[PDB]
Amino acid sequence: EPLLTPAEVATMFRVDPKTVTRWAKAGKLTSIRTLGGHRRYREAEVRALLAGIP
Amino acid sequence: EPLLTPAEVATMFRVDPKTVTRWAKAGKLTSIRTLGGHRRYREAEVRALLAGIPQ
Amino acid sequence: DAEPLLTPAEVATMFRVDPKTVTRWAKAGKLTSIRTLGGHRRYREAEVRALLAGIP
Amino acid sequence: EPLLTPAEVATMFRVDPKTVTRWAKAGKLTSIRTLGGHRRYREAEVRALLAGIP
Amino acid sequence: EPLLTPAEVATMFRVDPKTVTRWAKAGKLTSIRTLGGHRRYREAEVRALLAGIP
Amino acid sequence: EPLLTPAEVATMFRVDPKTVTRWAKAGKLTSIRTLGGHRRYREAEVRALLAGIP
Amino acid sequence: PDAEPLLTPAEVATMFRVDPKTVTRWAKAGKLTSIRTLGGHRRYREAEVRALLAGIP
Amino acid sequence: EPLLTPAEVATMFRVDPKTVTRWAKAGKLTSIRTLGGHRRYREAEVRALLAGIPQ
Amino acid sequence: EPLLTPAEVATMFRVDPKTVTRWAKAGKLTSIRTLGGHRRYREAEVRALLAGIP
Amino acid sequence: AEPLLTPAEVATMFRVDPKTVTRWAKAGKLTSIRTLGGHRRYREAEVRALLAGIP
Amino acid sequence: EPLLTPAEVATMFRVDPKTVTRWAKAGKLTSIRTLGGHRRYREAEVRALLAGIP
DNA sequence: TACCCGAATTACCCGAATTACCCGAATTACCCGAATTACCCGAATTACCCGAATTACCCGAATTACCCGAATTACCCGAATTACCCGAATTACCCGAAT
DNA sequence: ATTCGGGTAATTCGGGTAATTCGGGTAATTCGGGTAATTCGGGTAATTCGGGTAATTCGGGTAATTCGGGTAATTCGGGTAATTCGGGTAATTCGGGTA
Repeated sequence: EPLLTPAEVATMFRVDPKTVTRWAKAGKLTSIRTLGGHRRYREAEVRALLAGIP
Repeated sequence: EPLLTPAEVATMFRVDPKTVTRWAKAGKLTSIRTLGGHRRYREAEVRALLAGIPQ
Repeated sequence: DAEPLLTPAEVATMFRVDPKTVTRWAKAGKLTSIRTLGGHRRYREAEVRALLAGIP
Repeated sequence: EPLLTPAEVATMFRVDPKTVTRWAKAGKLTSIRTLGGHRRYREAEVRALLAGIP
Repeated sequence: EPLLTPAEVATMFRVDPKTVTRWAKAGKLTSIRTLGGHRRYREAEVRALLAGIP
Repeated sequence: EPLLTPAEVATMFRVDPKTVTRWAKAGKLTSIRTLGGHRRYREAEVRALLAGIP
Repeated sequence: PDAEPLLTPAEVATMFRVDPKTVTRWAKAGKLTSIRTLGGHRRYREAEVRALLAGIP
Repeated sequence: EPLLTPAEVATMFRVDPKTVTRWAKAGKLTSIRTLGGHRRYREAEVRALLAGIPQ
Repeated sequence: EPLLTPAEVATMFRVDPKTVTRWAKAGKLTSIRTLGGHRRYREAEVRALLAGIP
Repeated sequence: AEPLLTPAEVATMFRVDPKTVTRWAKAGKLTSIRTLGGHRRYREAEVRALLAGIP
Repeated sequence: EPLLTPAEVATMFRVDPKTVTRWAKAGKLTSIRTLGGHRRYREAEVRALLAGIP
């Protein structure tokens, strides 16, 4: 799978990482976790979101 | 693509954000919703409009 | 990279002139205009403040 | 056993190989040194941590 | 003594057979010669080196 | 005169019974044929060549 | 003396690194000379044997 | 009548004398006991059986 | 009385001249002494034993 | 007229070489009777006796 | 004198008549021929000889 | 220039939801020289695909080997007896004629 | 029938070495029976031999990945402010005309 860092995600949405987080822990964004406990998101679904395909 | 928040698109027209909405609500300005509903506009599309190129 | 604009009434007030007389100055092109998506104009601030000092 | 290079382990998590290494040095991952020094990882173990199965 | 082909050793270390042969020339590993020149390596020691025993 | 069947001889070199039959037919190994034709090789001959003593 | 030195299948077998049963078939194939003991066992001319190991039909 | 000792037969057939004795006892061979009891054998007979001539 | 020498009796049974003597002293054979010491043996008696009739 | 035996005859009785029977007589184990020529002759009774072992 | 025929001389000496006739002819035995030629030998000369007194 | 009139577009008030920016702790991204590993490339040594042939191997049955203490038999030996060895002289045995 | 008489071949003198033999003693052999390995019949499964093509590994080189370690940038966390959402009513602007 191809992952995005929160920084990258936040950018495509013109939003703040702390939001993508609240977005993810609010269950709107499937998240993976780094062994260090940092999040990572599935590009495919991020894109699918921007293009507005629920 | 580089986006602008309504607060920004508004300041580029000396116009209230709430009007920037109407524009997008009538399809005069492509919009991109964040997961929360808040809109967000394509910097490209705005610059081209300040120049006056119908889209 | 952003042009500061003025609302017509904002420009009018700056000349003790009426808004509908700014439109004239616009449709006669002594003043640069930028249209909103609705149709209403807005004017380049650096431009008017220049006319005040009298600098064509 | 099938193995992974620190290049690959990092690519899967979207992380720097200089960090996958810090992971092993902290014990969060099984390392297997080559005769030269380079590390190497167990594919199973890694793909287990993506799904988050500690 | 049981033996492995350089390819085999490579697969085990997730490393190029070329590299296994570099290891050989550098004494990091015992080689054994076929009457055609091909190196064969003692399973005993490679298996121990994975483990981490010089 | 103790000997080794090609099977055995090749299991010591990590090689195919074909390649042994090459070495003999090429002249790097003393061969001894049976009434049937199957080759068979001087026992020591081999182990010697295992250390590097032609 | 007037006596052919003989070998037992086991012994011949050892020399060729081969199973008795195989030598015992080299016999019934006329590739070798068989001498039957009064009981049935084959014995082989040590002379004939040693020869073939050098490649001399 | 040129005779052979049991060992002599044995040495000819590549066999242990106990077997040559076992033969004369199984009747497959003419035995000639000495005054003491030890078996002796007729050379001709032995020579034949080597060739392959039953008798 | 046709007579046999010990060397004669011996070659007949495939035995040693000495043994034939031991046979004589054991009374298994009628010996007849020369005027010197040597013994002779009655052929009738000897031929009869090789057959199998005491 | 004693019944007489020639050396060849005595010899043949003992399975011996005549040349030896002479040594018997030349030594005294036997009675010799010389012919005019020189040859010896032997007393049959005497010989016939020594066969049974009668000194 | 008392006389013996050549046979009677022969038989006594265990010898063939011709020998007697040769003993006589030689001059070792006194003979006296009949009218017809056949010889006769002195019985008392003969016996003196079997004993052996020249 | 104003100020005149429909039609339109734009600027506020709001309550509820969303998202920005604040502290510090913790994880992570590239920094660098130095070493290790991946590929790029021809002559050569290996690894399997193939059918005919040889060898290895599985089976109950019979034959062959080697266990033992007792008995008989083969040599090691020194001294006497006996076998053949040489020429020359003695004996037997082969033919007619007579006794 | 024997002898005379007369010419061989076989025997027996004479004397001297090899060869047997006698007499007694010790290691090798055969004797009388029992138990485990080897061969004995034929048949199936596995190895090898003859030759042919592709993948590997032998020879040496430059670029990339990784290593050891050390600051900045980011991302963990919560916790108010400020934007934005969605709906509603007046203010401004748009398009022209006359004093």
